[PDB]
Amino acid sequence: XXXXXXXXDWSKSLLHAFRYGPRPFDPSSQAETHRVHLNVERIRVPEVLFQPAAIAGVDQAGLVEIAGDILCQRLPSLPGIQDAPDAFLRDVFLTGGNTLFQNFDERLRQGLMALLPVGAPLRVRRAQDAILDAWRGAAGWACTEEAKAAWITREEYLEKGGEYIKEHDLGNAFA
Amino acid sequence: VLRDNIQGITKPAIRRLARRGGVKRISGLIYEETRGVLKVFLENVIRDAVTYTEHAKRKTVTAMDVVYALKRQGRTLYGFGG
Amino acid sequence: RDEPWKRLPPPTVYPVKEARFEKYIPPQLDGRERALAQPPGQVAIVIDNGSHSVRAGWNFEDKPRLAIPPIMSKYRDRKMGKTFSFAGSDCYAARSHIRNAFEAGTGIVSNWDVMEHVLDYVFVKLGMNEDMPIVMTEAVANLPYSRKSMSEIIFECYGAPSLVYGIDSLFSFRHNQGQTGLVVSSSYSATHVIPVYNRKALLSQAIRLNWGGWHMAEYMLKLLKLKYYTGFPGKLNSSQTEHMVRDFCYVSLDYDRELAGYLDWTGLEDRERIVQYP
Amino acid sequence: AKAKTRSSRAGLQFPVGRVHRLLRKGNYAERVGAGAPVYLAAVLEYLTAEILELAGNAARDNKKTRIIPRHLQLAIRNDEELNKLLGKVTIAQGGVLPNIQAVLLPK
Amino acid sequence: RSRKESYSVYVYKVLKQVHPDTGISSKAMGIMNSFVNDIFERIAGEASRLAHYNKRSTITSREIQTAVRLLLPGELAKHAVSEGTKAVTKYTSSK
Amino acid sequence: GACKRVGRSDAYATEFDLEAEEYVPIPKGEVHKKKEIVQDVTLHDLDVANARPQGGQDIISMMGQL
Amino acid sequence: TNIESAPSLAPMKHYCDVTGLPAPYLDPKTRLRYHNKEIFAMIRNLPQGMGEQFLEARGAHTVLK
Ligand SMILES: Nc1ncnc2c1ncn2[C@@H]1O[C@H](COP(=O)(O)OP(=O)(O)OP(=O)(O)O)[C@@H](O)[C@H]1O
Repeated sequence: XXXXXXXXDWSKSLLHAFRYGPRPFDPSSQAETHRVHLNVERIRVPEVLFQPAAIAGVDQAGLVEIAGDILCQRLPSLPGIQDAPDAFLRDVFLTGGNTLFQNFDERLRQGLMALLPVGAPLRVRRAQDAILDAWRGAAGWACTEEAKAAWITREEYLEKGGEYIKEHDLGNAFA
Repeated sequence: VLRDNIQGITKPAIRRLARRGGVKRISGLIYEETRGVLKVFLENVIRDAVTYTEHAKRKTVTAMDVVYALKRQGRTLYGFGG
Repeated sequence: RDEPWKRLPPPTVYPVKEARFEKYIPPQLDGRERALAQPPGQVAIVIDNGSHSVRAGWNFEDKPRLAIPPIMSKYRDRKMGKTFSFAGSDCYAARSHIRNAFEAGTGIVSNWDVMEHVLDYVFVKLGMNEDMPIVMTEAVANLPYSRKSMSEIIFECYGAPSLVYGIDSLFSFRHNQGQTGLVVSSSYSATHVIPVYNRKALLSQAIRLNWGGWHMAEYMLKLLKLKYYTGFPGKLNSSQTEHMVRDFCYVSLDYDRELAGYLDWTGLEDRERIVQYP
Repeated sequence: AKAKTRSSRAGLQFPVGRVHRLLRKGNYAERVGAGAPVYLAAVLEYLTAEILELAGNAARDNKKTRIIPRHLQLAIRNDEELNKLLGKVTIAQGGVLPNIQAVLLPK
Repeated sequence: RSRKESYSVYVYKVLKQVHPDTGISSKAMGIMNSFVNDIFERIAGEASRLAHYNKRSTITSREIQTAVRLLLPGELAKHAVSEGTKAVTKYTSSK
Repeated sequence: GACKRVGRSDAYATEFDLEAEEYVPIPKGEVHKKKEIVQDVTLHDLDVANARPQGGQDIISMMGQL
Repeated sequence: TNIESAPSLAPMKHYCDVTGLPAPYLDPKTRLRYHNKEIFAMIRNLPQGMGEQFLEARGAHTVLK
C-alpha cells in the first residue's frame, strides 16, 4: 500500500461519529473524557409520544392514533351530541408540562390533517402558561357557586363516609 | 480505565520469584513469558471470581469468591475461609 | 486528509444543570393578613398536587406561593444526638434519604407518610397558627383508596372546613376560556386525552397514554447508559438527564427522513449538543 | 385431561421429568426450581449434539456409517474446548491422536 | 426383571436429528451415556455448592446457568446458555 | 374511469419483512386534483378505433401471424 | 376506572436499538436490530451482560425467574 501510494481509521466508521462527533478521538484528558455527546437523543426521546410501540416498546398506541380513534370512531357513534367533527375540531389545545418542545403542535396538526376528512377547520394551539395554568384554573374556580355546590364539609365526611363524590363536571365519576 | 499495568510485574520482582523458586540464572525472554502466564492465570481466576460475585448479585468481589474460584480451579487456598 | 477537522470551529459547550437547592427560607406571613381581610366565601387555599411539583397558594392571586417537589428526608445524628426531618426543596436534590410521595411512574399517591410531611411543609410555609377551604387536584380516574386516604389526612390530621377534588388539566381548560374541544395534556406521569363537550368532561371515554416526562428522563438515562458503553466516569443521575431533555430535545416534523441522514459527516457539528462534567 | 410431557413443552428431547427426579433425589438441595430441569436438560442435549456432530464428521472421514469410540476420541481431542472439558477423562477404545514430532521425522 | 434406566433413546434421537444417515456402536453408546451422567453430576454439584454458598435451599435456573458459565469453556458455554435460555423461555410460554 | 395501482403505502411497509411490493410514500398533495387538458384527435385515429379493436382488449394479437 | 389505557394494532417501523438509525434486519444469536456491519461487529464482540441490557432498554427482556 505504501508502494502503491508512493507509486500513485476513525473517520470511516460511524460509531466514532455517534459517540464522540466529527472531532478526533479522546486522548484521555481532563476535560475531554468527561463529556456526553448528544446526536440522536435529541429526536429519538421526544418521538416516543408518537411511536411508542417501536422505540421504547410500550405496547400502547401513539398520540396521533389515539386522537384519531376518539375523533373519528367514538364521537360520531355517541348519541347526545350534535357535531362530532364540526365542534371538537374548533379548539384542540395542549396543556401539560411535557409539551414545551419545539415543533410539537405542528406534528399533531399534520397527523390530524392526515386522519381527518378534507375541509375540517382544524386549529391546534396551546395554553398560555402551560405549567402554571393548572393552578390558576382552580384558583379562578375556587369561590364560585358551582364550587360552593360541590364542596364536602366535615359533617358530610362524618356521615356519608370517606369515598363520597360530589359529582362536578370537572371531577371524576361518582360512586 | 488506566494504562498498561502488565509491566507492573517488574523485572526484579520476577527475579525474586525465581530466587524463591531456586533459579540461579534467568534468561531475558523469561520476564515477558512470565507476564503472559500470570496474565492468563489471573484472567482464569478473576473470571470465575466475578462469576461467583454476580451470582450473589453483589457489586463487591469478596475474598470468599476468590477462595471458591481457586478451589474449583483445583488450587485450594488456606487462611481466608472455606 | 486533514480537511474535515482543520477548519472545524472550537466547540460551544453547555454545563450540567442539576436540580440543586436554592438559598431561600421565607416564613411568608403576609398572605394570611390579606386573606383575613376578604369577605367570607371568597377565600380558599388552592393546592395543585403535581407529581413533579406540588404547587400551593391562595386563590385571590396569580402566582402560587410554594412550588416544591414531594421530596422529603428524615435523619438521626448520633454525633449530634438529634432527629432531623426536612422536606420539599430544602433537600439538596449533601445527605439523601429521599423517598417521594408519588409512586415512580404513575400519578397516584401511595406513599402517605411522605405526603403528610409535604402537606405539613405547605401549611407551615403558608402560615398556620391556630380553617380555610381547600381546592386540590388529582389524577384522572383516581383510585378510591387514595382519595379516601387523602380525605382522611385532610380532615383528621389537620382539620379543614371543606375540600374538593378536580382534574388540573380541566382547570387549565376552564381558565383558557374554552367551551368544547379536545384537551390533550402531556403531564409528568401520563399523557391524557380528554374530550370536553360544553364545559363538561366526557370521562367515560378519555384515554391516557402511559408515557410522560419521568419516562423521558428514565429512558434518556438508559440510552446514555448504553451509549457510553465501556464505562463513563461520572454520576448519571436521573434529574440531570431530565434537564438535558428539557433543553436539548425537539419533536422532528418528518421523522423517517430526518433520522436516516442525521449522522452524516457533513454538518454533524451543528446537530451535536455537548455536555461537560466537573 | 390430555397430558403432555415437559420435554415437549420445552422443545427438547432429553427427559425433563427424569432430570427433575434425579435433582430431587440426588441430595443436591432441599428444593429445586422449575427452570432447573429444563435448563439442565437443554445444556446436556446441546453438548450431546455438539459431540455427535463432530463424531459424525470423523465417522464420515473414515468411510464408516456407524460412530465408534475412535470417532468420539478424534472429535473431542481436536475441539480444544471439548478437550478441556474432558481433560481428565479417558475414553475407552479411543486410542490417541496421530501426532509425530518433527525431530523424529526422517532427515 | 428390575429395569435399569439409560439415556440411550435420547442420544439416539439427537443422533437422528444431527446425522440422519449415521449409526452408533454399543461401546460409543455407553461412552455417551457416561458422558452425560458425568456432566450432570458436575453441573448439579456446582449448582448445589452455589446454593449452599448463598444460604439458599433452592436450585433455580440461575444456579444452573452460573454453574454452566463456570464449567464449560468459552463459546461452548455461550451456546449452552443460549440453548438453555431458549428452552426455559419456550417452556415458560407454553404452559 | 381509468385506474392504476401505484403501489403499497409505506405505513404498511414493514408488516411482514420480505414481502414483494413497490413501497411508495403517501402523496403530499390534495386528494382531488382538478386540471383541464386540451387535446387533439385526428380522424384517422377515429377510423382505426372504429374499425378494429385496438390496444385495450385485443389480447389475441400476441400470436402475431394472422 | 384506570382501565382506559388502550393498546394498538398497526405495523410498527422497527428502528435500531444500538444506535437510533433505521435498521431493517435482526440477528439469531442476540436478536438485536442493527444498521450496518460496524454495528454488527460491535454486537458480536460485546462483553457479556449487556446484550440483554439492550433488550431491557427496548423492553421484553424476559429475565429468568
Ligand atoms: N421549558 C421546558 N421545555 C420542555 N419541557 C419542560 C419545560 N419546562 C418544564 N418541562 C417539563 O414539564 C414537566 C413538568 O410538568 P408538570 O409538573 O406540569 O406535570 P404535573 O402537572 O406535575 O403532572 P401531574 O398532573 O401528572 O402531576 C417536566 O417533566 C419537565 O420536563
